[PDB]
Amino acid sequence: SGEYPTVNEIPVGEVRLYQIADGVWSHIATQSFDGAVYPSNGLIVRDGDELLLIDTAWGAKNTAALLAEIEKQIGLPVTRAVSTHFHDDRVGGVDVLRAAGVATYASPSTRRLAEAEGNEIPTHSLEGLSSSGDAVRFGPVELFYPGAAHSTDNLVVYVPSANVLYGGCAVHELSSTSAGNVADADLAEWPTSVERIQKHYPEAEVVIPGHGLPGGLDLLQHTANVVKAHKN
Ligand SMILES: C[C@@H](c1cccc2c(-c3ccc(CS(C)(=O)=O)c(F)c3)c(C(=O)O)[nH]c12)N1C(=O)CN(CCCN)C1=O
Ligand SMILES: [Zn+2]
Ligand SMILES: [Zn+2]
Repeated sequence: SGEYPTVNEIPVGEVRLYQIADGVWSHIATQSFDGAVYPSNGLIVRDGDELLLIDTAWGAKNTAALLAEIEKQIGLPVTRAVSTHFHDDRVGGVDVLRAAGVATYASPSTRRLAEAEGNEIPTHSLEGLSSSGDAVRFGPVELFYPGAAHSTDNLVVYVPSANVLYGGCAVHELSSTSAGNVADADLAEWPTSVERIQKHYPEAEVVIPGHGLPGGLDLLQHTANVVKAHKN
């Protein structure tokens, strides 16, 4: 009924949308992994009379549900999708998208890592993102590669019309107590990568983590803080 929806409020398989700003929504879904249930976020950005999708809903059935929810709540076609790193909460559902007419994109790094992991693989490569600090435009967003953090390939997304920073899994929510799933992380580089985000997007008004509640710019410093203590 208006609050950001939380892990225990979303059955696995259902998707909710949350209006962030004019023409910007997050999508929230839940999934099981190793016997525990987790929420995860993605983004939807209006692109004229079409939509740009950032990240899948963590699985094929969740991603089908996402498309249905978009049709119900927004009613514009999803034409392109970007996955912000190679893990299943970002690419699981790409095959659903591709069969629903969506053109799927990721960096070449993400595509290689996805392929090697046995995850679904976006069709199109995003060049121009291979060095930290790189940025490219993609419809109504800027894509930015901050350096290695939660993964070596993680991208962040900025919506300049709304000053919305989608951090993906490089950014954690304020309630977080550790750095989440660090299996593929670079804990030592992560603070430097977060500092690059802070320097590049100082006017961000909303910051959306890969998992959990949006907030403001404090999510960046909080992330640095939890990562440094996890490394230690
Ligand atoms: C799909 C993804 C994954 C699986 C399960 C959980 C997560 C998490 C995760 C965990 C805890 C918290 C709470 S907290 C910040 O307070 O700790 C959180 F907010 C996110 C995050 C996240 O942190 O992004 N991701 C998760 N995932 C990986 O990330 C690595 N991996 C193994 C495969 C190796 N290639 C895998 O399955
Ligand atoms: Zn991940
Ligand atoms: Zn994640």
